[PDB]
Amino acid sequence: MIRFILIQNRAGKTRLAKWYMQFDDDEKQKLIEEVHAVVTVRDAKHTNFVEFRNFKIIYRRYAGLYFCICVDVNDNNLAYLEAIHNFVEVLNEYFHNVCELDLVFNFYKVYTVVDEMFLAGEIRETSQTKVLKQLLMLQSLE
Amino acid sequence: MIGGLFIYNHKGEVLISRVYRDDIGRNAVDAFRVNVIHARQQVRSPVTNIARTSFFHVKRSNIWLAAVTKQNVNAAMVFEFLYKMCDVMAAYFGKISEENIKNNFVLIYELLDEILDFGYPQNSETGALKTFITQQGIKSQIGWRREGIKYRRNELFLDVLESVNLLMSPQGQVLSAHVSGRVVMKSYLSGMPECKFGMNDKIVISIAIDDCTFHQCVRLSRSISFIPPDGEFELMRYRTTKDIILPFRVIPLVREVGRTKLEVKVVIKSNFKPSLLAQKIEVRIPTPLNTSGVQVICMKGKAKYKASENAIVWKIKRMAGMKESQISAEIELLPTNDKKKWARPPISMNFEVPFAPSGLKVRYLKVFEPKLNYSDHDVIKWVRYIGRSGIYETRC
Amino acid sequence: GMRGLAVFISDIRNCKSKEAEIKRINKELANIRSKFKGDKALDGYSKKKYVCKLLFIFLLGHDIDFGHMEAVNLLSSNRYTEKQIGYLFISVLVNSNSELIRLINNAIKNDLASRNPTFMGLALHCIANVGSREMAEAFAGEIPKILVAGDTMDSVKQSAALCLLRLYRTSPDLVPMGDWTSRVVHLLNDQHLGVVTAATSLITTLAQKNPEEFKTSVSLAVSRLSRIVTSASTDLQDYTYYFVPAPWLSVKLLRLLQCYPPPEDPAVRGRLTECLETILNKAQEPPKSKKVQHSNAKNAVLFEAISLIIHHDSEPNLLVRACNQLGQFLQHRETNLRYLALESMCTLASSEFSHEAVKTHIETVINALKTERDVSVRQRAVDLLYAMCDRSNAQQIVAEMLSYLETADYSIREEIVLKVAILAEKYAVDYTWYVDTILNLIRIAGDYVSEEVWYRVIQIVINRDDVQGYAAKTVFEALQAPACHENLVKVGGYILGEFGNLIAGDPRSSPLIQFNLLHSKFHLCSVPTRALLLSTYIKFVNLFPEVKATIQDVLRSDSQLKNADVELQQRAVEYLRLSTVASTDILATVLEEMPPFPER
Amino acid sequence: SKYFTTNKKGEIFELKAELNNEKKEKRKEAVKKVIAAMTVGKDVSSLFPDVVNCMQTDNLELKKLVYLYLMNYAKSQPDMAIMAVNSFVKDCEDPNPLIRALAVRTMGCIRVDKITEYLCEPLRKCLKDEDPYVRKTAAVCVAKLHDINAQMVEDQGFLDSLRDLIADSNPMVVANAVAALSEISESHPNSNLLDLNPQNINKLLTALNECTEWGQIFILDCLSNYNPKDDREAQSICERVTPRLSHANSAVVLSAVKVLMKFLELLPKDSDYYNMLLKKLAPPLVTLLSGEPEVQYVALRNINLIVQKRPEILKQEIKVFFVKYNDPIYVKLEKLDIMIRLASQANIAQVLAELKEYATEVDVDFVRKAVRAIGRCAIKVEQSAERCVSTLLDLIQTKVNYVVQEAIVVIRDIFRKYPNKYESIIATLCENLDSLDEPDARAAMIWIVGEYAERIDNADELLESFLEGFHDESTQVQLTLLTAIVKLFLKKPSETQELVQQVLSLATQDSDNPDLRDRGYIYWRLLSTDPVTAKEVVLSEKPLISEETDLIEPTLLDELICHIGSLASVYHKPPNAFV
Repeated sequence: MIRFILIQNRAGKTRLAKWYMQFDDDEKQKLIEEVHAVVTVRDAKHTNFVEFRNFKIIYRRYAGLYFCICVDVNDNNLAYLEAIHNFVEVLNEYFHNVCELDLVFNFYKVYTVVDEMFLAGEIRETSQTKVLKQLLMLQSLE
Repeated sequence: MIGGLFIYNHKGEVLISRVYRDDIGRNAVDAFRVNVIHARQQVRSPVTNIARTSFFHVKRSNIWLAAVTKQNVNAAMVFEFLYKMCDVMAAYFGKISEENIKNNFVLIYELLDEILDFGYPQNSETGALKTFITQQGIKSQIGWRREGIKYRRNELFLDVLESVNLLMSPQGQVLSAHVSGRVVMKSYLSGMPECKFGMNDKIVISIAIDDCTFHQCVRLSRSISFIPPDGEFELMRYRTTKDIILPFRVIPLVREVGRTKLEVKVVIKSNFKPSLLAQKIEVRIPTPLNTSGVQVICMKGKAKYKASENAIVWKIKRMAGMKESQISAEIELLPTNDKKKWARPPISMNFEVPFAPSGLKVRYLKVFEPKLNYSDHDVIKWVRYIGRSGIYETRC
Repeated sequence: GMRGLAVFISDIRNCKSKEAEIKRINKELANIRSKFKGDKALDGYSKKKYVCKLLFIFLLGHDIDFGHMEAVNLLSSNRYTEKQIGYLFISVLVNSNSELIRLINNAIKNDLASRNPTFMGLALHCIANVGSREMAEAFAGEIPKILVAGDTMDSVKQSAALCLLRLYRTSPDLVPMGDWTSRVVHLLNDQHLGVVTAATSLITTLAQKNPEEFKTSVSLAVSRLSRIVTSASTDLQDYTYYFVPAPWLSVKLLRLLQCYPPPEDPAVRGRLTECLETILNKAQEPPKSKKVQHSNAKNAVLFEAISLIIHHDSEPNLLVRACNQLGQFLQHRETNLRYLALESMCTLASSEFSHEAVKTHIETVINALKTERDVSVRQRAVDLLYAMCDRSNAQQIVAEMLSYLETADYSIREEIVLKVAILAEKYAVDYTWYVDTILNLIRIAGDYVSEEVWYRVIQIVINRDDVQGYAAKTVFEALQAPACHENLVKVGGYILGEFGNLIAGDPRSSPLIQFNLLHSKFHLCSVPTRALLLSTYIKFVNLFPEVKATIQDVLRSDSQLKNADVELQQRAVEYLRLSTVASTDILATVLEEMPPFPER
Repeated sequence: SKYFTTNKKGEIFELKAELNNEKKEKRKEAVKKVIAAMTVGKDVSSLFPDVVNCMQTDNLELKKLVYLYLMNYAKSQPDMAIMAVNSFVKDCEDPNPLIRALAVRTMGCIRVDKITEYLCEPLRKCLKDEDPYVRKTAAVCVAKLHDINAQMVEDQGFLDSLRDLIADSNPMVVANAVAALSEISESHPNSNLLDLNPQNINKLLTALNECTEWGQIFILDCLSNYNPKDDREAQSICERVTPRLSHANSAVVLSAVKVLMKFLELLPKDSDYYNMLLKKLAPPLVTLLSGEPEVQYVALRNINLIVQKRPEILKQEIKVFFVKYNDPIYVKLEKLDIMIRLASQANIAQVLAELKEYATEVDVDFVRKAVRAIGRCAIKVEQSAERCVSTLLDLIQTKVNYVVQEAIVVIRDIFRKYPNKYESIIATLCENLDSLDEPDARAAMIWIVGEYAERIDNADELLESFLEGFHDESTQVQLTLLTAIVKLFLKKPSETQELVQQVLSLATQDSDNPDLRDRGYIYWRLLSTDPVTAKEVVLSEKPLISEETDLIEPTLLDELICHIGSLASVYHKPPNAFV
């Protein structure tokens, strides 16, 4: 099951933090800092499957951003990596070639997209097209 | 002459760097972060020689300032340059802290370009650089002890009682590690003694966070100034998460010969000096539930199997430093259950070592009595480090 | 409109100092508190904007001590945006005021009672995200009824399934042994694939503790798997992902099948077997897209199917096919696939049926280890080599490990040395090979080998091995290098001192040459090494009279008689006195045969 | 990965839009934000052209900021910085010569083979300039050009101009010129190291009184390269360098001490200057230790060599080297070594007073070094060994484990140094038998029992106590126990016979140690053949031990004296060791 989801940058400033397991605020900050320290060291040639505490992290780079999902030691890694890419594609199509800043001015939209695609630490929906249709019909409603 | 100038925080990340000689690359930064800040086996020294690289490091509050060189340069001149640059930076933007450094990157680049001219430490006069530098920085703005206590012989015992917690991957990568400890000061003193207690800089003021909670009677200004209450009391409690010297290193190897056989070999290595001796070594190796029988062999200590706990218990009375021992167990498994292979819980071990796993060593401890002439020389001081094991588990 | 949030964020991100940012945050918090403290209540849009601002402030890491009253008041609003923002703010900030829990429970009950799918979906999302004990006690009996309701649409069914998942994970005792098992099991036949995904996740979680309850789902799942793999490229157009039909659903179905033993019905077993080799053959096909993403998506299903085959461990042909497919992945330009294939082959090496197939790939595993960059991949390859090593190919694997050691780095030498020592322990048949391998390992990386290893090699050399000449020759050829270090020096000193007479015929191994080598070693040796070398020296005094004279000048200098360490000085005194006083008869007497120890 | 890369809108697009703003204040703000983003790791390379478009501005703040930006790229990747040489070369008629200095040093930052053609003319035309800072930057740029291994035939004229820079009005200019010349002259080409000694030395010494502190460091370090030929010149140089006691904590003082020690070749019989120089070299080295811990460490490492070479300078200054509590550990250890080196016959009465006080401190390894220092003092002076033994027994009676262990370790060495002189002590040490667990202390106690065995009536019981747990002990302890038991058997035959079998037929065959097995078998054979030879081979008169620890190679010592002020003294290693 998914432990937490993070969208970070090279500067270390968190931009999205979804927590599916209970933690304290200082504990969350410590975990975010350690995740950033682990992710930023590795280069492109290195693997994307990094063990981290009693969990592991699946991460990918998109220009000026890092996407990381923390999963259990016994979950299929490539499935979650492709889920990361699918979430990125959904964001990109929904925000019309989303930039880094668009994850801040529309942070609640990012949260609702994550909740639509991810829930209870698992993958909810996988089809980009009708997820986008759901998001547009949601946006149309006032 | 002077290779490059680096400025780091307590965590070890490069706050701001500037190199002047092309022969120095990321290797110098990596070496300084690994073997200087995170040094464990070496006593701290201002100058460090690493693979033909000389490091001059100065600590101010919680900021490291490093000069990297590859030539034979005047050490005193380099240290004086570092001191003068620290003074100039303090003059421009007050206290030297992480927030202040991060607030004035432009001005720090300005200074490193002006005073440090390609390894040449030029003048660092505050009044001289005002014309030379244009940018300006941004500044940031009794009850617990009685009177008349008497003792025949003044004494005090310090016990640094630490517990190390670790979760290790089978390949040797340290997944999680921290140390939670306390200081017990059993002091039998007469009068109203003022105690100064100075330490090294290893402590900075479901998961662990680095923190340090003091007692009510202490005061801070490095140094701890207090008045010890009569009897036994806990000076402080703390929980560190970085730079933990590890008294033991466990390598498990499991081979599944088919389904009716298992071969588990566990090698324990001691990562401390040969003088120190670790006592009360207990290694708990998990065993599959459907265990028909076990053949367990060791060349050191004693070992046996417990079906009450379903585990191999390996007891070693004492272990020296920089030594390696192995346990080999051949387990015969009866496939009473069909499939659904047995999940292996981590291998655990308990130990006691006479040295703090956090690297803490007490530097100085004085008692000063303004009422009676006796001083720190007249009092008998005992120091005892005891580091036990908490959840010390390595995955197999 | 939504202009205050953008201006506030722009002002926050443009602050030059952290103190200025803190001042701005405090000013905004004070303004919001003053606005809400006023008696005159305003429209819901201002409250929505201020709640969103509070949420943004909390996201920056600051502490918020209020804001929940208007957060609850926003839930009762029929405008969707206000309800969504209020629910998000409640989910992010967990509150412990029992009156607030009562308010949110009442609001969620009202939302669920409503027939609007969006509002009930938001309520389910909030319950799943928060998942506290109070919410579980409130809605544990209510969620399954929503799950099995025939009038509820697909998205709400997915949300309710995942909410029940969360409740079961946080509150095991509040999910009863209900009668909704049949309906949730039969829900896997829904046309909407996302509902199938949610139900599959729920069944995978629930079947961990209740196997006998959800067994009937297994066969059904298999059917869906077939309908996922036999579909054409124009089928499941919504649920396609780079020319792959529903990868995630396939993976989850494979995990669900992994949660259960093989089915007893031969028909469903045959169907799932056909699906398995269908997946394997589809993987064997050339890629339909040159992009890495499609390959990753397909290989996800491939690896999960391989894991399912390993877990079942019933089809030798399937295991052989999986081993061959994994072996095709070692020479893959990508690194993630190589790491996953190495891990899966290490898992396979523990099965009797596929052991031969694992051993078939010994050469490609060695080549992958030799030409890899990442340390983790190398470690996994070495672990696989240790797992697959056996008496049939122990010599080849050990030789390749030593050959790698000749050019290896320090990040893997410890593990390689330890594994080589253990393999030499377990699979030694002839003494000559064992002695040669141990001596070569010493010469290469003695600084990491244990003390017991070179105690044991010397012991086995001493007792009975009739390879003393070869051992001495190997030691002498090792000792003539500048890269030697301490343990090699010790073992070489002992072996030479005991069997230097066997290689005295060779002019290149004259006693003077041996002494020159040992004296060159002395410059960089420790105290016990020096003591062992002095013992070897007196052995040579007894054995080689021709060199004996030049030994005395060695045992009279200030380095020996005036040594700071007591042990070396005492050894030097004893050996000088033995060499000088008496004659060669005493030294011959002190050098006996040392018969081998009894064997039990 | 085209995602999150589009430049139509985003942080990079906003920064680019702000960079093109007409108002200069917003342009400066944008440049500051760009520099901050680069520093924090964000890739802002796509903003490189636009900021280069900011070059042609009359404002100096923006020009300086873009200079720092370009220098920041200069050391990261030179290729990116190459694309700005066209704007760099505009360095002819621009006023405010600090701009010229910044430009020429920016060329100094970039290290490519393509920069030589475009830098030769500006460097040649900026060396001869009225502004002193341009001369400074030209002087350092000549050295940075000479850093690479190439001919650049204009380099001959470059060095000619650099040598001509010695006769300049501003002391800082000549200081930088001589520092650059020193950094260039580490390798000697065909035409260098000319014999222009007299006039250059006269000019350097005339300017030294007006140079900046770092300039004084450079000149005095360059003076260490010179070697004198006449004693009058050496005396004049020494008497002109002596007043160097400036505000510099150690740099000026240490470099001047280096120069004075190098220029020490005279006669004391008729010239009353050698003694006076040795007298006034003391106060500077004494006042060096009143600064900061790191500077104190460097000064202590230099004072170690100074004392080792000529001990008579610091003969009567043992008081200043007393360890303060607040100093760090390295300063404590170096001060301990200095105290040990200076332990003369007259100061011991207070030295053992201090070293006894240091053994009650709460620092474990420092107390260990203090008791080892007590032992070193005992070894150095034979007339004060009794006081050292009394102090060591006093420390022993304190009953602190980490003190007792190394105290008895030192007692072993003292007994070795002066055998049969402290017999009455040994019995007291017998009380501390069960309080030893460290291998060193246990080995020392076992050896102490082995020797002088006839003076202990219960030594058999002491050895039997350790023999029970023979295994699980270090190799040193096992070997020392074997040697002690064999020694005591010959001294005490027919009472400890049972020990011989228990140690040889049980503690040798069972042990897997090869060297220990050889020792056991040799001891068995010697004792079985004839005890007459065993007594004279085992109990031979052990000669004394040399105190070579507090001694260094005279040639190496001379080299370190030739390199007092630099890192060689701090490491105590030749410069050739670390090339």
